[PDB]
Amino acid sequence: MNTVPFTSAPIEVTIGIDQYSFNVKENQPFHGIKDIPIGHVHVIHFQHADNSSMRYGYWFDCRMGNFYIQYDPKDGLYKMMEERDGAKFENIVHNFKERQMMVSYPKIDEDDTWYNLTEFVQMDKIRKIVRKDENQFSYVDSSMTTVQENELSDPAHSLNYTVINFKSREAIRPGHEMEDFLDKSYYLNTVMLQGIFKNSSNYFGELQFAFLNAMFFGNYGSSLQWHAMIELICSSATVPKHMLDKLDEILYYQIKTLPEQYSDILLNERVWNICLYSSFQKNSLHNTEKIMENKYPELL
Amino acid sequence: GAMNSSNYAELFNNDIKLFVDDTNVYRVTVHKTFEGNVATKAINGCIFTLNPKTGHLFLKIIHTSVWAGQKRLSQLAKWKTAEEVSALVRSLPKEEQPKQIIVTRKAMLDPLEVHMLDFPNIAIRPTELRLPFSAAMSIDKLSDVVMKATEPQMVLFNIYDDWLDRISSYTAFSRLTLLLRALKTNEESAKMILLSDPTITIKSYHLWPSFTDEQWITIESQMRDLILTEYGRKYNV
Ligand SMILES: NCCNC(=O)CC1CCCCC1
Ligand SMILES: NCCNC(=O)CC1CCCCC1
Ligand SMILES: NCCNC(=O)CC1CCCCC1
Repeated sequence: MNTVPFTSAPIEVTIGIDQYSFNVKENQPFHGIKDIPIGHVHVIHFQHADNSSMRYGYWFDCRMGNFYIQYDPKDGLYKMMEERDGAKFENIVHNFKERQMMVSYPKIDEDDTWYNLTEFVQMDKIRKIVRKDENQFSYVDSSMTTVQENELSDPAHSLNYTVINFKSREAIRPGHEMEDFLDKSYYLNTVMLQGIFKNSSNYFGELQFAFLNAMFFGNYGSSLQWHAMIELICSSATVPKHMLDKLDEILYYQIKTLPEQYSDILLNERVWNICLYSSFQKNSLHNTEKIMENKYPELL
Repeated sequence: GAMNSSNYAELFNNDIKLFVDDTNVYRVTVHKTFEGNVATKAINGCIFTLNPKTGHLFLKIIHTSVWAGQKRLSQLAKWKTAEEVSALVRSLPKEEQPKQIIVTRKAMLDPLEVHMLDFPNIAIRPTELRLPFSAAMSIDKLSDVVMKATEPQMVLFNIYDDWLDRISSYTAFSRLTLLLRALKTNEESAKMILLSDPTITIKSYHLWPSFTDEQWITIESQMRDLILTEYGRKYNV
């Protein structure tokens, strides 16, 4: 169990750690989060009480270094940093655990909500979507645009998700126009899975990361990516059976976790109605259609 | 974007453009089986691809053999249309290729877009005009070449005959759409109007009769009357 200490909390802020959120008052004696599950990526995220504009946060894996948060009064945000001095970091964190200045990550999770949301998500793949090679952790916020958004403007601050475009030469083999547009199996299996992602685990990892950035930061380009990656599978007549079964589990937990009041903006009516009721895979997502019908029948 | 009455004169500017109408591509006679069920039998069809500035008509004849053994023919017909339009564009010298293709039905947009991916600079546009190009098969010489075809064939016509020697393309298109709207609303009456006077003939190399300017005004007035009548006979007015 690892720890993300805080130098202080100089400004009032709602801090979230994975699916949990808590309020910290201005200059409250707060020195961080302990008992964090080793073996998962994690996200620590922020919404200032003064300016709800810009949700922002950091993806990290405590196996890769000792990370901490300190507020920067010039840039006006809570920044993640790496402390290279291990002996010292452990000594300071100990002092902090002794004074009970750190809040505790809950340990029970019957749901296994976070494992199930991050099953295929790896830090190394996050760091290729979010390029800042000098840090071991990755910053994301509500405003960052995607590479595909930028083709339709600062490249360093972009989300480099894999571009998916159903009316593109990459998607459509010359001479198979009707075939490839109405059945996207070529594009899913040959172009994306065999060619770009290499395997379905990496595909699902990016799909899960895009969803989590949409949910936690309201990142619109990430929501577009999540839906595009769903639609590409559902619109393929030929999908490995293990992938369909796993997709149903992935989406079920995403829909389960999504706040009910964010469905209007984070769920695309067209994609979901096509995927559940019209697509090749309309009958292959039993668990996802069941929670969608129970929680969100209005959208459908 | 969409083409409508506001940007209507754009049709007659000097940017090459084509209308594509697919409503006569997939045609059938629909009959009873010995068991009393209903069945269809496809008949020859055509793609109507028209340059509205010059009158040039690229009439691609769709022979019934292209449907043999195929399923979901109404959907296939949209993709076949788009395949043949793309093939036509590729066959034209670069300086004759269109800058825009306007489809008369919105279901042709995605099939044409996908088939024209190689031509990113050609715009594919819908229209909000309700153009009467379906009535092209009421023109006798066009119907005859379609029904006599024994194999896929492209035939080139000028749908304005020689009118552009005496009128502008805006006026020629307005005459054509009036004629076709009349043929679509009451084909028998429109054909009576066009041929009542046996002294006025259709040249061998033309589609329509050889009317003087004055006779065209009379004809056009008779077509307007027909359309308005039928619209009364229809709605009771
Ligand atoms: N907001 C989800 C609440 N989940 C808890 O069980 C309490 C929070 C957990 C993080 C530490 C602060 C209290
Ligand atoms: N700026 C160089 C020194 N910076 C720190 O001493 C940060 C500490 C690191 C352990 C966690 C609490 C704060
Ligand atoms: N009204 C049909 C049943 N729908 C609900 O009772 C809402 C709940 C919300 C949490 C998930 C299960 C559904």
